[PDB]
Amino acid sequence: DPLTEEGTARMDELKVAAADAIKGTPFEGARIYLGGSAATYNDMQIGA
Amino acid sequence: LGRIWLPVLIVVAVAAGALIVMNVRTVFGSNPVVVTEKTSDNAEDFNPKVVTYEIFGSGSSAVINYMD
Repeated sequence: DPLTEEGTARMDELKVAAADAIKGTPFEGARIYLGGSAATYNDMQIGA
Repeated sequence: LGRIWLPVLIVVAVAAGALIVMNVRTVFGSNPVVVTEKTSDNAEDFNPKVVTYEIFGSGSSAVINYMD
């Protein structure tokens, strides 16, 4: 179930993984945007 | 300070509440995009190695294939 406490905790891991995959490549300097239900509820939890 | 203790404490409490409001209100969000760092190398031509091909013989002409 992505709409749980485990699901919303994977958002930072995805951004870290993508930023590390870009490292050392011609893609350096790219911009990473992450969205979806789980990201929305992660932001909701922080705000709450 | 029978008539001074109340308004001063009221102002102190209001200031504390306003400070707490200001500090915590800005923590939300503040991370919309991620920008990766760039580390490139200096693209310069100093002391480039030089490779020379030479073909010569008793003939007049020749057909030459080479790898650049």
